[PDB]
Amino acid sequence: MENFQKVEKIGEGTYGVVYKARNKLTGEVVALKKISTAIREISLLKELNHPNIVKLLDVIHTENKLYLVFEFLHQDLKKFMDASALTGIPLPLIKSYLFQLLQGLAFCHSHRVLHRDLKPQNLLINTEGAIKLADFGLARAVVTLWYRAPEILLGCKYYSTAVDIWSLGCIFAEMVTRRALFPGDSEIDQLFRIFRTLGTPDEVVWPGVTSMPDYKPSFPKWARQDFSKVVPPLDEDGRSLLSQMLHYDPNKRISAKAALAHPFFQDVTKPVPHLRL
Repeated sequence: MENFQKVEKIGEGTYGVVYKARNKLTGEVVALKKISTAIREISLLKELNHPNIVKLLDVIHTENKLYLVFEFLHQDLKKFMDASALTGIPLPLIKSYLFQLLQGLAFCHSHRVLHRDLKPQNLLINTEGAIKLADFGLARAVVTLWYRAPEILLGCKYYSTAVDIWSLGCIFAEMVTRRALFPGDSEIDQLFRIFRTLGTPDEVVWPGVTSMPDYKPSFPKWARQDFSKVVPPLDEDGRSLLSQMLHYDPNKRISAKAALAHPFFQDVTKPVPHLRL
């Protein structure tokens, strides 16, 4: 856009290209995403400001096009995990990232705003130890299924803030194990990977599940596995929190606020990562 010089293509998300760009009236370096209800929704997001949410600087509807101007961060968690693959992210850094993302979510959720599409590529990091949620509230306004809550996969139309806790729990496990927890390549393959690990859900563990739109009585019935086998060598506190974040019933699943009081975070700190830019 006339005021912005494109520097580099950062990504080609579901919603449009994202470029690193430089503003000319200010010299600021930004991320520029090229995309009336959508405009009004998007405008609401300009006010949803928190230190763990990527700042939306400006929303330009010009030439009948939509550009979102975000603060720029230098690395995403996907690339940081790929870079830490041989050693693993240190637990204290895992714990700090998790706590910070929970603070982000607790904030958004308290305003009834859901992310809906959390994934390592949408979690951005800086040199100061911060992690932030990117593309927040845009879903309202190949796609990876790996982080999708089971209520979404079973066709619930009116899903809740719990869907974000599910996604962050999947990311948490991935930080710890250095492998995606549920790497499905179709909706049914995503659902069956979840069932193979957590057991096929039923009315005992999830009241009303059998009435969900895409629920089928013919689903194979797998027994649950042990978290000690899912995320070794995470400690008992981490495994307890993880289990609560991956409850099938969205109403039993831990909230962001309650997760912040979990004993896992008794000793949380804010380390600085080793970042090569």
